[PDB]
Amino acid sequence: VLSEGEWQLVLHVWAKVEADVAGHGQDILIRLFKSHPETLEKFDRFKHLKTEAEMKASEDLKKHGVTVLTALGAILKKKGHHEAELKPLAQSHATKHKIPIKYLEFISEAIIHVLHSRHPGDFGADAQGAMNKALELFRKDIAAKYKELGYQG
Ligand code: HEM
Repeated sequence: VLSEGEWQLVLHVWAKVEADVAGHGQDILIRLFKSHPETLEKFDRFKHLKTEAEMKASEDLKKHGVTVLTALGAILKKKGHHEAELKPLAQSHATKHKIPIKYLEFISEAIIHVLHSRHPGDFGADAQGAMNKALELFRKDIAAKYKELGYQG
């Protein structure tokens, strides 16, 4: 469990992320797709994108980046009390989208990388540690739901 001090570090940088959700969403999805190409295959709507330039020019990709970050922000602001927000997500990602937990680990790495490049002053080692812990909590909770449903993997 994250301490009150750790949540403060997480939410402080997230407030900055909310200043430009669309730009952040783009950077994160593009990093995910370039670093782990297999993740792009899960998206019928993005499968046609072959270069970073094409990804950067896609308004649909930008719009969906807002979708991911808005859902994640709703979860982070619950400070661990995210049962109602996480349930629907785990259900859809395990049974409909078929996203293995490993991919959630990949997107967490992308999020951390982007926050570091855009918010150095508010994302030192202490904040990086807190953010990693918050993302691991998210993954641990999703993992349990996956196991219940028979998708642990
Ligand atoms: C922090 C991580 C994530 C969050 C908060 C998140 C959130 C969402 C949300 C809110 C939707 C909308 C409704 C729904 O279908 O449940 C969605 C759809 C989807 N997500 Fe994610 N997601 C995450 C990670 C991922 C990852 C890592 C992948 C794939 C590697 C993925 C693949 C999908 C797909 C395939 C859809 C549907 C796309 C479509 O409608 O065409 N998600 N996600």
